[PDB]
Amino acid sequence: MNDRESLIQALHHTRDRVKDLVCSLREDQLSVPYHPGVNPPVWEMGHSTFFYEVFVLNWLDGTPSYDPSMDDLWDSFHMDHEDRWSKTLFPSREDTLAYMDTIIQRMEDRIRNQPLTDEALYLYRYAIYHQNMHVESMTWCRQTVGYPAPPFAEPKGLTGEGVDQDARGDATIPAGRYLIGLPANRDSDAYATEDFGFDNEKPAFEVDMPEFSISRTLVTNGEFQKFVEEGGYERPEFWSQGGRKWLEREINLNFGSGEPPLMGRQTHPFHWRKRDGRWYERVFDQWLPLEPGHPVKQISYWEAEAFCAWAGRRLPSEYEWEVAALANKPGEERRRYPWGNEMDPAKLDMDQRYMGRVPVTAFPAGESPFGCRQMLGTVWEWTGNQFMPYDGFSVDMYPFYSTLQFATHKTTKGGGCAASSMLIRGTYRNFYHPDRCDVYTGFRTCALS
Ligand SMILES: [Fe+3]
Ligand code: NA
Repeated sequence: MNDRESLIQALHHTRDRVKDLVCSLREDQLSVPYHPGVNPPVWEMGHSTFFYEVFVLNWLDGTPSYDPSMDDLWDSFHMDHEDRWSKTLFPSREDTLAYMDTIIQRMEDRIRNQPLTDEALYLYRYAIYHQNMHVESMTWCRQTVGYPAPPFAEPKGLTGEGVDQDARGDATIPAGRYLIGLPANRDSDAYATEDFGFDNEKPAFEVDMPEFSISRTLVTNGEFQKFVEEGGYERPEFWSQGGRKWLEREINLNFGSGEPPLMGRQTHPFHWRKRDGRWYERVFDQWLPLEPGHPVKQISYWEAEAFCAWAGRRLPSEYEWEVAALANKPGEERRRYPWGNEMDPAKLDMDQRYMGRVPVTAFPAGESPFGCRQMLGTVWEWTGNQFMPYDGFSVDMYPFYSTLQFATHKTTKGGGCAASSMLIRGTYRNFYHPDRCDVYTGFRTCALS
């Protein structure tokens, strides 16, 4: 993203995604069932538009807000979760949509009629990417509450490709010194272009990495089935202290199913169910069959932890992951994507299309330098580190972005089927709480020592 055209086109694609997400719903559906990981769809439209007004329009020009009264109800730090479900505090779908279209145009007008300063470019890209972050959240809200799939989605998956080849195997990464992260904004003149990144990715550093071997494929449903069948969820030997506790919790196992509440402990991935001997998976409003060569998704950090124990494998660190995905070494050329530094949306399962139902050996054009496949895309891969600041951290213009979720969260890397590709990078770092089954998470195993 440098050209105004790319920005403007990205602005438009984003607005459509939000509009398609809210208007494809009926009035009786606009109020979503309460869940700690979902938000009301109209609020996400308003909140994601407010960001433009705050960190682009007012930031650079001093312009006032569309409606100053809502300046505290759109803010995420102030407006608490539970009181977001109000019907008297917030405007209607009709007005909120108009708000968006206005600010979108106001954004387009500035991008066109005001200098392309590196400052503007940076803020332009930040604000857009933020809305895409809420496009993902809105998409998994449907899965959580059990609503129909988004109109722009092909949840059935990649049909025909189904042909898991022999690419399955491990890749021994040679030991040596490798480069992890992005330059700091103050040290680069491409901070808005070729060195763009959030605070969590900066400042860069070098690491002397020991040799290791990571699976070129993700863990598939079939493999996880054996762990379940061998009694994994009932053999506490494989689970850790948090895992054991997670396992001993009572939950409505029928959430987002349309069926009455059924409270109990988890014995299989939350979204799995056995029907007359056949494993099935809830895909929004439809229970489809569980293809075996597809990757296991919507699992917890604990669930993966136990599998790695039962399988005699281990989880990678985020620095192993980045090495194995980009293979950037100090002094040599640098890549942002495993294939290179140019983004083709066709080399990865992203942008809310196949939504994870892809064979784990597919997308060979996105092969990592060490053979690793489907690194960037499909699901967010669990790592074994805790989200912590890189040594040298500097808060961003929006300082709550990463600071609010340190230590309590685990670093996940890669990209989600529900996440827009325009914001992904090998350096990118996401942060999810280990107890979560609602986000599009996955994992691959690394070899033991
Ligand atoms: Fe936000
Ligand atoms: Na991935």
